[PDB]
Parts: sequence; structure tokens; C-alpha cells
Amino acid sequence: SDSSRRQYQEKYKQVEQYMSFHKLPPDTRQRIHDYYEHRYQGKMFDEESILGELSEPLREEIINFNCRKLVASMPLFANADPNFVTSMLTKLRFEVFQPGDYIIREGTIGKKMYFIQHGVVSVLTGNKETKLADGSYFGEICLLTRGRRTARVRADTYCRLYSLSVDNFNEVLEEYPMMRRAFETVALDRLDRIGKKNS
Amino acid sequence: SDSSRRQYQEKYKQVEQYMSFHKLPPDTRQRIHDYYEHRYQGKMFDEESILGELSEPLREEIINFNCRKLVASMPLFANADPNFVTSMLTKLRFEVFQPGDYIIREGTIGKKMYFIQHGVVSVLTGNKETKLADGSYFGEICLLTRGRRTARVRADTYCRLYSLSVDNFNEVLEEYPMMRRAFETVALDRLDRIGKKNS
Amino acid sequence: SDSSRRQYQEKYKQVEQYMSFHKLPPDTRQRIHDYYEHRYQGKMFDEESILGELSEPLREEIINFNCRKLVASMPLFANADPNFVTSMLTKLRFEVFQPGDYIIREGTIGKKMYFIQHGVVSVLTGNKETKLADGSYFGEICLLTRGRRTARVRADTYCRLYSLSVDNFNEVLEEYPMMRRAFETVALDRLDRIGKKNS
Amino acid sequence: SDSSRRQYQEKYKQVEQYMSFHKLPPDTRQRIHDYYEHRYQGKMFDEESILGELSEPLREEIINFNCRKLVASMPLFANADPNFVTSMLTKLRFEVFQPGDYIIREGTIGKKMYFIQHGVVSVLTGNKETKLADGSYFGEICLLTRGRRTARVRADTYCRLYSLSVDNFNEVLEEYPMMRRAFETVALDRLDRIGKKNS
Ligand SMILES: Nc1ncnc2c1ncn2[C@@H]1O[C@@H]2COP(=O)(O)O[C@H]2[C@H]1O
Ligand SMILES: Nc1ncnc2c1ncn2[C@@H]1O[C@@H]2COP(=O)(O)O[C@H]2[C@H]1O
Ligand SMILES: Nc1ncnc2c1ncn2[C@@H]1O[C@@H]2COP(=O)(O)O[C@H]2[C@H]1O
Ligand SMILES: Nc1ncnc2c1ncn2[C@@H]1O[C@@H]2COP(=O)(O)O[C@H]2[C@H]1O
Repeated sequence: SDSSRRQYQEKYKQVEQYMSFHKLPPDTRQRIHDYYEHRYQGKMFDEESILGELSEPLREEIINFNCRKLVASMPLFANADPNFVTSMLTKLRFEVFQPGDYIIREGTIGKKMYFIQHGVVSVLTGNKETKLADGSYFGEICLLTRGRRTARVRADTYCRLYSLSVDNFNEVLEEYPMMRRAFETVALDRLDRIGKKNS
Repeated sequence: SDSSRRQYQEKYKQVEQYMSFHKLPPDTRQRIHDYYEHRYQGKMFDEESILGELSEPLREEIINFNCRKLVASMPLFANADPNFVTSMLTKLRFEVFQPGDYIIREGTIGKKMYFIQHGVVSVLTGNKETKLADGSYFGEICLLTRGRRTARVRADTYCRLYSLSVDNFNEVLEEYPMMRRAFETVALDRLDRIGKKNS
Repeated sequence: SDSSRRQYQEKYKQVEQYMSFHKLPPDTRQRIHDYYEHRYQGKMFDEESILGELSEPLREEIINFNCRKLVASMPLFANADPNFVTSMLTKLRFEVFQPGDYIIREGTIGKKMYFIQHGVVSVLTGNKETKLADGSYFGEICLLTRGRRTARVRADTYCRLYSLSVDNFNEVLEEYPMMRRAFETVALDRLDRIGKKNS
Repeated sequence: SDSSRRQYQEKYKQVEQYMSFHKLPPDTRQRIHDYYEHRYQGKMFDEESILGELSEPLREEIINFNCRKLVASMPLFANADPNFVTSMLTKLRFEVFQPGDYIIREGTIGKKMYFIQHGVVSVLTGNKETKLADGSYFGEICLLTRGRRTARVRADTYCRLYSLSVDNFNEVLEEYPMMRRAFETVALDRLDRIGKKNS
């Protein structure tokens, strides 16, 4: 049924006047148009408000239902205690990225990581371009090491991701330490496909 | 009179489209329906906004009036200095739970506790299932010990609870230290109905 | 002109249904009615939003204009550098209190102080009841000492006050240290009208 | 197109009643009128909300487009790595100031700095009045030194500025340390046009 469509139309209308007030380039206006399309597919809800009204058991049932493909396609999540998984899902924040974008720049102090729900990113360490898709993640190396982004990451398609901050990362992993090593293992393989490591 | 009914109808309508957009299972949609029913009984107010407009003396008169049964049915509150009580009420946050739910999982790092206003929960330490109802609380052991949930707690009925975080717990108890021992006593009896203690 | 009257009528209407939903006593409902009357005199504005849109130079011109009587009637403010004054005004938060109320309870850990704009409070240390009115303040002793409220303070009339937290208090006084001693002097006179002091 | 004009008209209407309720002087009411004129030029958008809906890559494309003249006219920004620049833009907060105003007072503990986008400020250290315009900044000395404003800064025209807090300043400069010295160099020249320095 249509009604949260109008808040979208109503909001995006506001965006349109915002763009026009700032006399933005056309490529920008287009890009902004298409992003909204991809991020909201036409409706808009107070998801934050809706969620807040609910209880934890429900919110978890929702995020869990919504990330069934995320969870099944990702070994680290799929072969994990669904309680650790839940607690991690519950902290991801959804984000959309368009082709060309820079999700992560090299040299930058990294304070978050990403779970590719859907799309293809390009990783360029520079050495060779390694590629990652649905069921993968990246940017965990700054969360472990608290240093600089050991490469660049660039979206090739309309990515749909989930972000996790170092805060939440370290929280979930203090509660479920066994799982720190999973992320550790992966990070090393990658540091050794570069030529580095931490201590 | 009817008018805050509409914000409820208006909000829940939004929930309905939110659920449908996410193509949620029917058991979930039902569960979500019934929760709202139990948490809002049909109206919705900016209680947070209303409260903020008021002063402390009033807000306290309200929460106090509203928790008359909570306070009378609970020795620890009832035989306590109503000033300590007030200051504790004023920090509880209301929460509803449905049958089956997991209020508390074992092994999890605990950062809050609960005051059963109304309903029956099941405690499973696993050893025997101990039961708790109106006029009881639980989950105080992680607040005292800052370790892991020493059992599991599962709602049997539509519970109506009040939650207290460790922050607020420790604040109220620094102002009124005599009362730390009450919660202490209870926690031990329970640790000794298990087989543990802290230091 | 009338339009922010309606938000008041609209809000208070909500309060009315809130009160009725919670089946509050009549004395309470009356008290709540009269408070609103005294705190909003019938209109309601997004003062926080309005203010945020403004700049610092304006907000200060406003609070300054609005506290002309507060500032003139209070030696400590009136004989002070209007720059220190401004910076203090800018941090007060307006509060209304009704007759009978307990602004401050003895024994309680104190985290804020008050500037009587208008009304009469009663101070009971217990020894004798000392009285304070417009152009006075109180509750500065816990801000200096970080201990317990050295008395009780009870409104006799519909008080209109401004509150200052210890945070802001200590901030404004680190920028303008000369002024710490003013509040210090006053606090001692009062501790010696009791029988105490700090160190 | 007109629609965010109404929120402006609707908001400013509220301001008008706010001013009248507080019986503000006419010079103030005028001043407040003209400020709004200069800060919103007639429309109002949820820029914060709009921005939040967007992604980082877009927000940056916007702020970057909007600060083209800011960036080109300011050596420190223009001859800098546009990545450091971006990350700094992204943290500025827009502010408008009217003639006469005190942007910065001497002796005050300084917790932020300014980038003159457009307008002329007057600096009075007191020694001689030095002047600064578009493509300049000031108030960086307290950010480096964490002491007191080494002068006074007063707007001569309707200034349009961008503010940067010490927090964000020190964050951006920990990520891009080479750039600390730029701001350092400038600060010294200025301390030596006074007669001071830090250690
Ligand atoms: N060889 C690789 N294969 C896959 N992913 C990589 C490789 N090298 C780096 N990454 C990811 O790219 C990210 C770049 O930023 P981070 O250092 O935060 O974390 C890095 C890894 O998560
Ligand atoms: N034998 C028991 N009887 C009643 N309550 C208990 C018992 N054992 C544990 N609990 C409660 O169950 C809670 C489980 O989580 P906590 O460790 O936070 O705190 C525990 C107690 O509050
Ligand atoms: N003799 C007195 N005369 C006036 N005010 C007092 C006197 N004694 C205490 N007070 C005020 O009453 C306040 C009670 O709380 P505080 O200790 O925070 O600070 C105290 C003083 O500000
Ligand atoms: N001689 C000068 N020329 C230009 N700007 C100055 C001069 N002296 C001081 N300033 C600026 O004026 C500011 C006053 O506050 P700050 O100490 O924060 O930082 C100071 C400088 O940024």
C-alpha cells in the first residue's frame, strides 16, 4: 500500500530544491537521483523509530530474517554461533555505494569495516587489483591494527553493504573472543598477499 | 478522548508497510501486531516529550503513582526509603516481552537488570528451572560482578518489565549505599543455589 | 498573534489524554495544569530550534535582555564583568517550581545549582529555616565540594529559577577564575551559619 | 520551485511570535530579521537530514562543489592534497556574522577556528588593527596552544564563515600530519607580529 511513498516523494522533492538552490552540476543531480532510487526503492520509513518501539527479540528476528542471504553466503557468519551473528547484525549499518566510488582510501586512518551484501568492489594494495563480492568483507585490518588503510577499495557496481565500527567490532568480540581469530586469520592471509604484519 | 489513538493508528500503519516492504513472515507480523497491542494498548504519546516539559517533582509524582503496585509488592522497594525508591523508579525504562522470548541469555556480558512488574519468567542456570513473578527482579548479578549472565531468563507470559542499566544502578547506589547490600544479599542466595561467587 | 498558542493547546491536549490514560489523581492533574500555565503562559516555541538557528552574538543579546532583572538584582552578577555574566546566562536552564516542592533534598549528592529569578524558597539545614528570594542562589556548595546537599530547599511560592550544572559551573569558572572566590565566600558564610567546612 | 520557502516563512513566523512574546527591542528584532535573511536567503531545508540520507562520496562531492571559491582562494587548501581538504570541509560548520559582532574575544579560552569564506573581519591584538578577508582564517592559535585568545576578532561586514572545532582540527591533522606545520608557520608569524610564543 502507498503512503510511505509520499514521505519519499515529499523528502526527495526537498532534495530537488536543495540541489537546485545549490546549483549542483547535472551529473551530480543524476547521481543523487539514482542513489536515492537504490537506497530507498521509493518508500521511506522511520526505521529507527519503528525499531525503537520494538523489543530486542523482535528487532533481532527482523534483522535476522533480512540478512538470511548475507549470513548463509558468508562462512564466518554461517558456521558461527547464531547468537554471535545476531549480536553483530544488530550493529551493522546499511549503506549503498555507486559505481566508481571510493569506499576506502589507502593511507587513511580506518575506523570501520564493511560486509558486502551485494555487489563487486575492487581492492588495490599499489600491487595487483584483487576483487571481492557478496559474502565477503574488508577493512577489518584497521580494526585489528588501529593503523592506516592497507589498500584502496573502489565499488565496481551499485554496492549494498553493511558497515561495522571499531567500537562495535571490539564490543562484539570481547563478548565472543573465539571469533577474533577468524577475522585475524583472514587479515594475515591478506597482509601476506601484500607484504606486512602487526605487533 | 480519541486523538493519540490516531498517532498510534498512523504509526502502526507505517509499521504495516514496513513489514510488507520487508516481506516478513506471517508469524512475525502477528507477533509484531500483538506486541504493539501489549505495549501501547492503542494510544501513543510523546511521553519523553511530555515528561521533559514537566519538572522533577511532577515526573516523580507520576512515576510513583504509576508504580504503586510495583513498589508495594516488592520488599526491597517497599521497606525502603521512598526517596531512594523514587530515584530508582525515575531511571527504570519500561519494556514489554512476549511468551517464549529470551530476556537474558547465559554466557552473555550483562549490562542491565529487570524488575518484573507483571508476568512470569523462567530462570535456568543448566540446573533446575527456578521461576519468578511480579514483585521480583533478576539480572542484578552482572551489575554487581561485571561478568557473564549466570543463567538464562525466558518469559513465560506477556511480561511487563522495567529495566535498569549498570550505569544508573551504580549511580543510585553510590547515593544510597546502605541499599547495595540488599541486592548483594539476594545475589548470593542465588549464587549458592547455583555454586559460585565473586571477589 | 496566535499560532504558537495552538501547539500549546495541541500539546496540552496530548498531556490531558496522557493524564487520563494513566488515571492520575485529580490533585495531580490540577498541579500539572497549573504548572504548564506557569511555565508556558499559553504559547509554546521550539526555543531550542529557534536558538540553534541564531548565532552566538544574538542568542547572548536575547538571554541578556531577558535576564536584565536577574542580573541587576544579583550583586555577584551585577558587579561582574558582563562577559563572564553572559557566558553564565548562556548556560542556565529555565525551570519552574510550585509551592511545596522539594528543589533540593538534604543528604542527596548535588550535581547542579539554582538562581532564584522570582519567588521564595525555604532553606532548612535541621536547624533554623533561612529564606531566600529574587537575586539569590543556592546549591552552590555541592558544586564546590562535590559532596552531599548541606540542607533542604523547598519552594514557598511558584518559583521561577535558572539551573546551572557542575559541568558548566566549572567550565565558566576555569575561564574566569577570579569569580570562583565570590561563590566560595558565600558558601563559607553559609557553612558557618551551619557548622562545617571542606578541604 | 517554492515549498521549502514555506518552512522558512513558517519558521520565521514562529520567530516573530517568539520575539514578540519576549518583547525584544526593535534593533534586536531588525538584527534578527536581517540575520535570517543572510543565513537562509529565504528557503530552509533539513540539510542535516538530507545529508544523512546521502553517502560519504556524495556529501563530499557537494561540500567540495560548494567550497570551490573557498578552496581556490586559500593557498593552504588550494596547494593541499584534495583528500586532506575534503576531510576538512566535511567538518566545517557554516556560520553567519553581522557587522559589529564579536566573533572572538581576547582572554577567552578558545575551542574553535574560522575560515572566512566571505567578508572582512578586524583583528586587534591591544596593538594595531590587522584585517583579514576571503581566503583567510583565524583563531587557529588556541587550537595549537590550548590557551587564551591572543586578540579580539570583530566582523566589519556580513561575514559568511566556516567554523572548525579543536576536536576535528586535531583529528584531521593526526591523519594528515604534514599539514600541522602549515597552520604552525602561520600562527608564529602572527605571534611575532604580537610578541609571544608557546612551548
Ligand atoms: N589481497 C587482498 N585480498 C582481499 N582483500 C584485501 C587484500 N588486501 C587488503 N584487503 C582488504 O582491503 C582493505 C583495505 O583497508 P583495510 O586495511 O582496513 O583492510 C583491507 C582488507 O580488508
Ligand atoms: N536460583 C535463582 N533464583 C532466582 N533467580 C536467579 C537464580 N539464579 C539466577 N537468578 C537470576 O537470573 C539472572 C541471570 O542473569 P544474571 O547473572 O545477570 O542474574 C541472575 C539472577 O538475577
Ligand atoms: N544559612 C544559609 N543561608 C542561605 N542559604 C543556605 C544556608 N545554608 C545552606 N544554604 C544553601 O542551601 C543549599 C543546600 O544545598 P547545597 O549544599 O548544594 O548548598 C546550600 C546553600 O546554597
Ligand atoms: N597579526 C595578526 N595577523 C592576522 N591574524 C592574527 C594576528 N594576530 C592574531 N591573529 C588571529 O587572531 C586570532 C585571535 O584568536 P586566536 O588566538 O585563537 O588566533 C588568532 C589569530 O588566528
